[PDB]
Amino acid sequence: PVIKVRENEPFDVALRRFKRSCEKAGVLAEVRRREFYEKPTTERKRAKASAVKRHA
Amino acid sequence: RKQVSDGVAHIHASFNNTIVTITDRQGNALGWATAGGSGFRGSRKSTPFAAQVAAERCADAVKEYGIKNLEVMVKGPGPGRESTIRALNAAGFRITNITDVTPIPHNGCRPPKKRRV
Amino acid sequence: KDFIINEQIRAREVRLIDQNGDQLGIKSKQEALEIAARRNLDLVLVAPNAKPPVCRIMDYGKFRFEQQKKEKEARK
Amino acid sequence: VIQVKEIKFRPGTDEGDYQVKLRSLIRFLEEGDKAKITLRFRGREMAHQQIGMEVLNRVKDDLQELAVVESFPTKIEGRQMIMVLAPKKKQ
Amino acid sequence: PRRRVIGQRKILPDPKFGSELLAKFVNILMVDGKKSTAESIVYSALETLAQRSGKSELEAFEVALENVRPTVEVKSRRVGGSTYQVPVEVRPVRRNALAMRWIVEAARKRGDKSMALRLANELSDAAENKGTAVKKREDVHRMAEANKAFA
RNA sequence: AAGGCGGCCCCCUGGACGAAGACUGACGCUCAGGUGCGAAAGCGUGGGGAGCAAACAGGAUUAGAUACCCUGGUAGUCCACGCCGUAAACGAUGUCGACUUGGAGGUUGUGCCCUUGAGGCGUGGCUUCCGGAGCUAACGCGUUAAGUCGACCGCCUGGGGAGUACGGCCGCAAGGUUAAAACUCAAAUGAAUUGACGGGGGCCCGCACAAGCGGUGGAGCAUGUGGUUUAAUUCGAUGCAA
RNA sequence: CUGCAUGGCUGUCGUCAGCUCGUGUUGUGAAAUGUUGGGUUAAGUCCCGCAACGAGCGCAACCCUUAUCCUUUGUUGCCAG
RNA sequence: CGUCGUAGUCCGGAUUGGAGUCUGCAACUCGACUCCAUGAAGUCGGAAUCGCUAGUAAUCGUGGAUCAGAAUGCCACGGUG
RNA sequence: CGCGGGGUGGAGCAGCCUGGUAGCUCGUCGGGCUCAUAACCCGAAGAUCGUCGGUUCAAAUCCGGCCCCCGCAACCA
Repeated sequence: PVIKVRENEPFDVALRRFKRSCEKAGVLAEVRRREFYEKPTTERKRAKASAVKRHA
Repeated sequence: RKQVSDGVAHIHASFNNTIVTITDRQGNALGWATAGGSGFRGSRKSTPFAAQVAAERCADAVKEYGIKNLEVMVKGPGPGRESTIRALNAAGFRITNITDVTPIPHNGCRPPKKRRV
Repeated sequence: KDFIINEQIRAREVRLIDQNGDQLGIKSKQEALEIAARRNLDLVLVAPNAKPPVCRIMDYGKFRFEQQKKEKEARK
Repeated sequence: VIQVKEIKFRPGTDEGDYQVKLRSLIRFLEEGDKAKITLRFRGREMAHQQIGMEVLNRVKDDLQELAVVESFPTKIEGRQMIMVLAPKKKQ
Repeated sequence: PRRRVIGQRKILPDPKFGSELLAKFVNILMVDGKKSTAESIVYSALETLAQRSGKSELEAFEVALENVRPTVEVKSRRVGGSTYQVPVEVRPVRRNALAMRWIVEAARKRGDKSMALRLANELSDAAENKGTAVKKREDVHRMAEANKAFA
């Protein structure tokens, strides 16, 4: 998520863009995911569970 | 003592703390301030407000060179990712570019165990 | 052990000793802070109750690390 | 200086459990603290004739090497009795 | 307020100036339902502040209130065993209430001879943005800017 | 096949599936004993060693804290060649074959259609979620059966004792495999039900928290209780609910 | 004396939203459904949905009081002309 | 309206001395109240903790039951709010 | 006459060469958490810093005596 402010665009709008670029890019989610070791069995467990919830 | 007018704000925002460093394009350190060393400890150290005064204190130990434009390099997930950037812009700074540079391994090193608190 | 440094110091004037032991005399806290800054060192209040309070110019982090190192090593 | 740290020896703390934390209590003393034993009887102002002074006395007697005790107190205050233990004093 | 949201009682305006705002003020200064004696102290303080400080009684009030008004604050919160401090942007109506409330409280915690003189000197101090009440706004911001990361 | 297998490229190699037709001619299914494979940890020799981390040390927490948290950190985790042969090694469901209504998807072949659109109509392999009859103690399973049948194998016979002892075989070791009895109990167990409970989970309420205003905890006195005292300080009320 | 033999009375979760029955249906059975769901209510309140259809206790209503008014009655209450 | 002018005070009233009132056969142990004198602690209370969502909280008086006499408790009443 | 290290609150310490209201632990008494207790948490009590003379602005910490405890020492058949 690289951003370049355009002319006569307020610092705020550019910022809001930037934060949404990272929301889009999944940075913090990604960093959260890797802060700590997850066992393979555990991430397979996570994967099934979300497949399941993704039925409405 | 010297002149730059064109810089880059590298902000390291970890969960426990947020270090702000101002630099030229070359990557040479012009000035720095941290939250933990601006009168904030533990529970207060890890706040956006502490990161803000860090950005403020840093803009005072750099305007000796009279920077006038800069880019921002946001690293890490903590507070002061964003609030630090704000303080810079209000301190009298034109923001050219914003970039997240938080490192992402392509799954390399095994991280520490989960904390069972 | 712990000393207050730099802006934590409240004394209006202090007697200043530099990193090499040179007695710089009585200086305003402001001037003492300037001298420390130009040398990229810290202004450390080593004698809070002296008259006037005594400050030494030194690298506080390096000093503190060595002190803790010393204590730890001598006990293990 | 010499700090006060503490250990406890409850009833049902025998050899097993006990001298493991006589090891813990060495540790306290051996930091150079004055290690205060607190008994905590299932009991009263005279709980025991057993609970306390087996334990306490054998804690002294085992630790006697490194530590000695200030007093063998045997005056309980409440439902609990402090035996006070210190570094063994250099004369 | 688990389920039932509500409106708010829309108190009568100040009898003398016809200001709802000053009605929020006399009430906040009021104690033991002594309305009669509460507005007496607010006016004499406004009269003391008005007479000998450039007049414009309502405006004088605002100059002082403008200064203790807080733009942001923190709301305590307990997540994963942790008491995090989340800085919240606070709404205009309450902004006045905190502003008024800290001015009143700083006035009673004062050395002067009566509440009216105290109130007057608190407003004056606030008008020049100094004293306890302004300082209450600043701690709120120092505390807020610190936890800027978690907004 | 199971264990398990994930950056990209090449080389060597196993299996599966489809289309068409030719060939062999029941050459098939199952399998005690036997043989081979078989996560992780562990073992032996020699390499390798960033990160992680049993052990261990130090800092904290705590009544204690040989833990949970923090700062370090050895074996190990990695490679080669050997060993070990065990897991909730699980679908807790042996293998093979035949038969029995349906709906929505995923994946992967293949025949047809102005290919005239990212399609239209068929036909195989695997797979996910529902569900019909039937089955089932119920939960649930339901053409990938736990339905309807047949062929062959393995295994069970109340709980504890015990996957223990003894013997045999196996292993450098740790240990594995086969596998009892005395003794003791009238239970142990499965699924589901109504409550109660939760610092297991979800949803939701109450001045429960949050937002506020005023208090109690300090002081003096009133008052009740405990305790202590007394000849007696009469009996009762004692967590929220004295 | 025993509230650890009792009647009567009372606290309490808590004015919390619960507790049940007949017939029907499901399960070999204990039992289930109804009263598993989606909304919304102070509420098992109500509405849709529903192998259940209905019903009873509790919720609510009927009771006291308070807020506006009308008729009746004016003494010891009242005093507009 | 006047006074006190931030003080251990013209704040606070505990405690004690002296002298009295009334109830009641009887106020030593132990009643309530009055007059004079006395003028403690207390300058807003650590850890912790309670009540209250509106005519409520807070604050101000008023009455009753029990009762010869003995309310800061209890039950009830309205004022400001 | 003979060495060591210490004397601070009920017990044990820190504050030391770096001389300006003595703070930190266990106990003590309360409060909080719990249905309750243990445990834990918020707190208050608690002192000539051994005792004196020196010495100083003010010395806990500054020196030396009196004195006490321990240390090993000395009685180690």
